[PDB]
Amino acid sequence: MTKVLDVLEQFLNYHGYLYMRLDGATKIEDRQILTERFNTDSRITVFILSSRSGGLGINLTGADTVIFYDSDWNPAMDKQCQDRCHRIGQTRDVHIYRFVSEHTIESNILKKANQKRQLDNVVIQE
Amino acid sequence: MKALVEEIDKKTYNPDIYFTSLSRPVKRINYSLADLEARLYT
Amino acid sequence: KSLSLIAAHSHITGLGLDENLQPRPTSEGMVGQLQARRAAGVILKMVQNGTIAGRAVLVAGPPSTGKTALAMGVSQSLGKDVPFTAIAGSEIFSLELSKTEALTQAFRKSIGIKIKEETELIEGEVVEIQIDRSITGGHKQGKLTIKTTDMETIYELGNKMIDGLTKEKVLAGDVISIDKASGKITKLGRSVQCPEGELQKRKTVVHTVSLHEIDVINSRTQGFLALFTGDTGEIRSEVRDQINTKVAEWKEEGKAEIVPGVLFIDEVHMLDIECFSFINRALEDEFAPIVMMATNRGVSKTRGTNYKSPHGLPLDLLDRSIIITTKSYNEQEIKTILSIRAQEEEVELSSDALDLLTKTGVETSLRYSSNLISVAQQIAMKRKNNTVEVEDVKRAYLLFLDSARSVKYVQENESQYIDDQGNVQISIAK
Amino acid sequence: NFMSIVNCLMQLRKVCNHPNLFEVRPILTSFVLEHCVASDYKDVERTLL
Amino acid sequence: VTRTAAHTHIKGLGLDESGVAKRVEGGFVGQIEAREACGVIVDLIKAKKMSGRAILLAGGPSTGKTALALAISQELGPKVPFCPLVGSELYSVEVKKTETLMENFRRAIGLRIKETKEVYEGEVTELTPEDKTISHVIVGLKSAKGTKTLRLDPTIYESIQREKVSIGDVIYIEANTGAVKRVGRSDAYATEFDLETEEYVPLPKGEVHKKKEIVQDVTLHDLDVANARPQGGQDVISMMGQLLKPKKTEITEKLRQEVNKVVAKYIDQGVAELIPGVLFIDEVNMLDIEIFTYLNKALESNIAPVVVLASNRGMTTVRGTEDVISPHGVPPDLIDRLLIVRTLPYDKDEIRTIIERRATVERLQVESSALDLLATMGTETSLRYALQLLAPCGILAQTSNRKEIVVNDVNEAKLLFLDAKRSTKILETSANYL
Ligand SMILES: Nc1ncnc2c1ncn2[C@@H]1O[C@H](COP(=O)(O)OP(=O)(O)O)[C@@H](O)[C@H]1O
Ligand SMILES: Nc1ncnc2c1ncn2[C@@H]1O[C@H](COP(=O)(O)OP(=O)(O)O)[C@@H](O)[C@H]1O
Ligand SMILES: [Mg+2]
Ligand SMILES: [Mg+2]
Ligand SMILES: [Mg+2]
Ligand SMILES: [Mg+2]
Repeated sequence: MTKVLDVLEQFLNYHGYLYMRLDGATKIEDRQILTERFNTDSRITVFILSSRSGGLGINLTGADTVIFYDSDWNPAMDKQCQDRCHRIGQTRDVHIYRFVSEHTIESNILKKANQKRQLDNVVIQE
Repeated sequence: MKALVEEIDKKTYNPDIYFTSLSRPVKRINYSLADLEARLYT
Repeated sequence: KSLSLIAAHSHITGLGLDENLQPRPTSEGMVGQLQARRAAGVILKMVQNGTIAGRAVLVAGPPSTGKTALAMGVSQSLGKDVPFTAIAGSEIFSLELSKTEALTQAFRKSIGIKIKEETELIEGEVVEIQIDRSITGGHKQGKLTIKTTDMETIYELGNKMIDGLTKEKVLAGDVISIDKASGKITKLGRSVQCPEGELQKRKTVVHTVSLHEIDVINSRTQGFLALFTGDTGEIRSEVRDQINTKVAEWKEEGKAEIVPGVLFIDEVHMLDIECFSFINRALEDEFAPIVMMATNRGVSKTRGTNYKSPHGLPLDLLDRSIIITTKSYNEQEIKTILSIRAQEEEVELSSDALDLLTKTGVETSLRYSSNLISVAQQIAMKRKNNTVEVEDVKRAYLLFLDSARSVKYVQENESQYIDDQGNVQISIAK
Repeated sequence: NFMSIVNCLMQLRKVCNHPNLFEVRPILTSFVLEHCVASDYKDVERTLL
Repeated sequence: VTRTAAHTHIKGLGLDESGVAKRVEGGFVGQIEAREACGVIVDLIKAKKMSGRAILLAGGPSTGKTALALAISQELGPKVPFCPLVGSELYSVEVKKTETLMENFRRAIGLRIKETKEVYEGEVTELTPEDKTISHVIVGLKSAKGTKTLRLDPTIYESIQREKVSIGDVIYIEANTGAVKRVGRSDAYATEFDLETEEYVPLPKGEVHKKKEIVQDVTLHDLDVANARPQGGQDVISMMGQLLKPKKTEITEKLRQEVNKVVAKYIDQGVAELIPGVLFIDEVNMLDIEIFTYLNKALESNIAPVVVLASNRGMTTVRGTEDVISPHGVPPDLIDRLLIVRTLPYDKDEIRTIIERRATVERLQVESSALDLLATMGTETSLRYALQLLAPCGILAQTSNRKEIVVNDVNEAKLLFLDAKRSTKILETSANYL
């Protein structure tokens, strides 16, 4: 959801990093420029994106790390997100993390997907 | 108790004037000709 | 109203009496105590008469026998509109106030005064209120329409009246009561209420104010705050000497009357000798409440002196007081009292359990069994049965020890408990 | 339904990540009690004065 | 990580639904009768019917009186107010002991209310004085989703002037209490100056006026202090008013009765619910007779919550009394209204289980032999000493890199640290007063 993006910008702005956001609220002219700006060597540590908008077809080789706050579907759709990072132009190993809470719905999702070998999920009840 | 905050419109409200207001009822109307002509000619 | 859960005296209400002052065997939560109820009733009618003031009476008796319940039934039988003051003996001792002034403050609190005032008030629904800004013709022009069921008229406001209507926001259609002499507005609800009748009516307003409340206001800029905050801090005696004369003139003019309230002091045996010496002088004055004092102890040492006076009070105070003695309860009264507490606490007791509870009440104490009657209801509640059973009373008897049993246990276990000399053994062996 | 399940889980997913649930934390202002018992005795003070 | 001081291994009484106490539950061994009679008291407090009831528990040192009195507070839950108190605290220099004793009874009964508060927020557009008397001010607060103007009181205007607010600065105003807060200058003015010390905050999202309700609970005494004395406010007259009489004062019975009446009128609307509580007094043997005799009259009151007392003594003289000797340092007249819960000392096996569970909660591994030594210790010296030596043995095990306690370590701890019986023996034979 896009309501996490502004809070994340107020956070990254609180800790004072260099970031660029790409989502459905941007234009087409500021997209490729914010892309090439991240791919080329620069001081930007974190690059914020969205699942549907910029997490699908882009080329970015710059980042060595992928972070997932929340994942609804990950047979495929979420696999594309970290595959946006790992590309042909990456000589460094990709460390992909995941954020899972404790004793929550997200904690039950991967626990039910580990026993069933992660095919597809239907109903979460526990 | 007394409200320390009061909502006010710029155009409608004025500190000068304060106004409050709430078989078949009919407002009394005088049918006299000399009364109406007397009112309009004063 | 007045949310209260359960009190020890919550059952007894207003003692009990007949027109012959002869007490009934069971009247209004009061069992037992025949003579004591008659004497306390004589004192009650003495207070209601009000011809005599500044008299002391003593209530003596064994612990847990017919003592505090007496004064409670006298206070409840006296009813509202008459002052009643109950203070513990340890409460008059204060770090901020002296013992003498704190002792006089109760004597001033126990006597009230009723003041009446007549006012002309106009109340009713306001349908339409018009208010106009200042013009050269007049300072302010406004007309408010006060509608009532019987009569509806329009008044033209008085300037500062308009400042009172504009001062607090008033919306048309609410029921208010405007005070002409006071100059303030009182809103009784919205139109929640209905107009009763004619707009303007002459009524009298009676105010019951104690001598203390009159005394504190004059000694301070704002004394009514000093009433609630307890910062009063030793009002001058000159002010009180003026209050007494002003009250006398108010009585001669007929603008006020005095009510001879009652002052009850629990735990008088712990009062200091200085307070005992002041009470003797405080009783002989003109305005003093009727004083009732109750002491459980007797033939003990008065606080502040080495010698032991009888009953724990000085004989000079005993001369001014009349003594009432209470007697220990018989076996047949204890079961009726425990039955009254059973009806008060919503506890159902079988006759077989009432016999054991009565026997334990005679063997140990009444206060104990009356504590157990409350505890057994939960043990019965776990069994889900609505009525208490003998087995539950026995379980409640073994779970919670008595005092006499606990002493006999301590005497054998004394080696385990700490001693006056400070010796204790926490090691099991050797 | 199948819609009530998703719309019911979107509130938990609107919590775990961040308290996005309407995110109202009370400012903890003091209590509003208007009685001021002394004001009830103010009139008695006026009459006695 | 987790701090543990003589506690936290007790999660409650651990009673079943029938009231029977298990041998081992929630860090409790033995003491079945005391846990049962304590749970009966728990249900009595949950019943709310009884009032002014007093139950004291008398037992030797280390017998677990206080540790059992914490379990009932854990069993009642955080919603029920609990007031731990020590008998030595009732002596106060500022106020008399009697007032400090009566106050706690009012602190022990919690009352939860519910009330709605109005909130206004937005960027200020215009500020004008309407100017004897301080005139009002019209405020132009601009919400993101709308624009509304509101007239303000002169006092809240004074608070506004003291906050140095200016046109185009986001502010926060509370309706009921009249509190004023400024979040900062609006984000749109951030480009006015290149270097400035004032931070920029975004425009508040949503409407100017906002509402909500709070379940906030306030103890009855905390409500009484409000009526008794003034409290902080942003106006100067408030600060001077609270600074006029900072010292606490004794409350008259009249104000208390009136506050009780408005509490009743609050419970008539269904807005609030009155719930009782538990007052716990440690070392009641330290109380003067003047507090006991006042406890005689105070417990007879209907508003007095259930109180629990704890004292360890034999037959002793009551403090402040010359010739009076009564059990547990309590007067005989006060003991009548009290119900007694007796405590028993533990055997060797129960000491061993205590040291075991305390070692598990302390997160430390103990071998069987050193555990038996700790049991023999616990029998020959005291129960508290065996629980006391646990940590130093673990420290010596850290110095020896061992992950478990050994007999040599607990013996070395016996050599380095001494209990009371050895120190008294050194005290009997010494040169100058060791
Ligand atoms: N005449 C009576 N009728 C009913 N209950 C009584 C009577 N006398 C004493 N009690 C009981 O005794 C308890 C308190 O005893 P109390 O009169 O305070 O003894 P004391 O005043 O000597 O301390 C009350 O709970 C009350 O129920
Ligand atoms: N039944 C029990 N189970 C576990 N630990 C206990 C038990 N009884 C007492 N203790 C322990 O003994 C220690 C001291 O007991 P304490 O209650 O302070 O004794 P006292 O009541 O004499 O002051 C407490 O830290 C507590 O953990
Ligand atoms: Mg492609
Ligand atoms: Mg008594
Ligand atoms: Mg004399
Ligand atoms: Mg203790």
